[PDB]
Amino acid sequence: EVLLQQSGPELVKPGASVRITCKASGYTFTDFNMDWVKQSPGKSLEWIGDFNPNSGGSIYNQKFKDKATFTVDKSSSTAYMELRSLTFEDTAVYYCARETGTAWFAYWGQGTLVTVSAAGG
Amino acid sequence: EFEGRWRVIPHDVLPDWLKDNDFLLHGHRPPMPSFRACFKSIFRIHTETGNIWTHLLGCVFFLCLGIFYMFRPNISFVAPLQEKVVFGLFFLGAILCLSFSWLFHTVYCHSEGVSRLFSKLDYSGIALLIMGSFVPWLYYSFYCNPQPCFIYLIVICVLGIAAIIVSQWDMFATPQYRGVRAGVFLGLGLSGIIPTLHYVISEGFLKAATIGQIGWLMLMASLYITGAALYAARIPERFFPGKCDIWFHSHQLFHIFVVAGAFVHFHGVSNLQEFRFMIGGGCSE
Amino acid sequence: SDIQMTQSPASLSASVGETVTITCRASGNIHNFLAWYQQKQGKSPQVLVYNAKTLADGVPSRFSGSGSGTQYSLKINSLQPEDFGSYYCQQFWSTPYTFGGGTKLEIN
Ligand SMILES: CCCCCCCC/C=C/CCCCCCCC(=O)OC[C@@H](O)CO
Ligand SMILES: CCCCCCCC/C=C\CCCCCCCC(=O)OC[C@@H](O)CO
Ligand SMILES: CCCCCCCC/C=C\CCCCCCCC(=O)OC[C@@H](O)CO
Ligand SMILES: CCCCCCCC/C=C\CCCCCCCC(=O)OC[C@@H](O)CO
Ligand SMILES: CCCCCCCC/C=C\CCCCCCCC(=O)OC[C@@H](O)CO
Ligand SMILES: CCCCCCCC/C=C\CCCCCCCC(=O)O
Ligand SMILES: [Zn+2]
Repeated sequence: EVLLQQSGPELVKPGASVRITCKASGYTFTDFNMDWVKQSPGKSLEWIGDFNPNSGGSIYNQKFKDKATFTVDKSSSTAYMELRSLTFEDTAVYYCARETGTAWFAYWGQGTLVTVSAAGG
Repeated sequence: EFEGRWRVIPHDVLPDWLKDNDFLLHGHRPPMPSFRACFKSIFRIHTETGNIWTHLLGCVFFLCLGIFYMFRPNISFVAPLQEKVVFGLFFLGAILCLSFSWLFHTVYCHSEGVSRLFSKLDYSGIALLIMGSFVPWLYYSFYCNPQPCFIYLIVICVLGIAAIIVSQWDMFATPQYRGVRAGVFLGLGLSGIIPTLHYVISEGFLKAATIGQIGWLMLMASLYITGAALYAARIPERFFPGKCDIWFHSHQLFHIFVVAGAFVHFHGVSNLQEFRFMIGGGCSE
Repeated sequence: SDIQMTQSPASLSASVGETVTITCRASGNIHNFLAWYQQKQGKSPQVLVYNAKTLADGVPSRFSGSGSGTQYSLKINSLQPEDFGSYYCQQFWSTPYTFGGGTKLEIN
């Protein structure tokens, strides 16, 4: 069965960076585009962008062009999304969602909660 | 463009209504319910690109050949009105077959309903090309005997309409019925053996061979058998699964045999007309 | 931020056995490249209907997608207790892909 497994939650300071892991299994990794989705607390879903592991190409939603960076490690079948210069608005659950030819999402990661907090300084 | 973006998919992730040849492993268009996307996909590389262009170019080729045939000088025929109606019936069969064909292969991935509609038209298109090819052929071969000419015109229509009826049945389109389809359209073409034996029994062994019909009909029967064999057995992708996804798979080679088979048939009946014009339009023999 | 997806109602509560209808309106034609997702509390979303009307593998026949152009619909026939959650439409016709604001469905 196909499974998208993301890394655990992050509690980071403002201005920090995070890298969300998306291990993909049960299929040929390079066959489908992987998409990134954000969900702010109590909010709807926002498409961050898509990534093509075969070509290596990415398409970002202009809203997140200067915030998100998609990378890959084809040999390990994993998708990555790095979030830059973190802010309180970036507190959200981030999902990897897999396409199947077109950008409807049959497979989704469990989500990574990223919390931007200045509690410890 | 940013609209209707898609990537090819492996065979396993296709829905059931699209899984027709499990030897084409990758390169499939995903289900896409947009006529805009399907028609744009004619300019993309996938399992259906060659199927589409063999019959898209072949369709404009018979359309150009048919227009030029109609505007040929009436002075180069014995009976230009009836000769153009019999050739035109052949062209109508060829153009409709190739049009229904490339349209079906283009809109195939749209939806289950659209693919059902155009597969029924695709199948029917082969019966129209076969029935329509008999019309100028029976015309010139039984030029002097009108009763066997008309009996054979009836037979091929009754059989052709029966193939169009059976090619409407939902089970007929399933991958298990592939050899049934190959046998149904093969029987239709190879039913020309009946007026052939009638023609050689009547006209003579020397008379049928000298006027090139025997050799030309053996070539046609070869293209029929060879074309139905590749189609039914899925050669060569049965032997090299995954290597023939885009080029030279069975259906693609079959599409080439249809346009070639329609061209050697045209060249054959077009010589029969040149011969009839050389001898004039009566009976002395 | 080109195609806006407008989901309606924003929320609703119906009893088990009843039928509900969630509508989606696109700001531009999306050529049936629409999908619906159900999302349970604390869980990741799951596809219900894709390509406007195609019912996904494993999803009950109670869910049905319908519509065309810019007006799409999700109908849940005979509501079950497990149907509580957030429902989202999504367009994959033009980048950037967009989602509806969601519909919170409570089951009484
Ligand atoms: C048969 C003779 C030659 C035919 C030429 C081929 C036609 C060329 C282009 C065809 C595609 C035109 C767009 C056809 C429709 C676009 C996709 C769609 O279904 O959208 C309609 C929406 O309202 C539903 O959501
Ligand atoms: C994909 C292939 C498309 C290329 C075009 C098709 C090939 C050409 C077909 C037939 C040419 C035969 C020419 C000879 C047959 C026509 C005779 C004539 O006098 O026609 C008058 C014309 O002016 C009518 O317009
Ligand atoms: C003058 C002699 C006749 C020449 C003209 C013939 C033109 C071609 C006619 C018919 C082609 C075969 C039609 C066969 C019927 C069309 C397909 C169909 O029945 O689809 C129903 C859908 O709802 C399924 O999804
Ligand atoms: C597209 C349709 C074309 C026309 C229909 C073709 C159907 C195939 C018909 C017949 C099979 C091939 C020809 C078979 C020819 C039978 C006569 C024969 O055996 O002659 C031998 C000579 O050496 C005696 O002088
Ligand atoms: C004179 C011979 C020329 C070639 C004629 C070829 C067409 C007829 C051949 C066989 C008909 C078989 C009838 C029975 C069809 C069985 C279908 C099946 O099990 O298919 C298995 C798949 O691997 C292929 O679909
Ligand atoms: C003018 C005659 C043309 C003859 C050349 C082709 C010979 C093959 C004929 C009949 C067998 C057809 C079997 C395939 C059926 C459906 C294929 C398709 O969907 O394209
Ligand atoms: Zn075909």
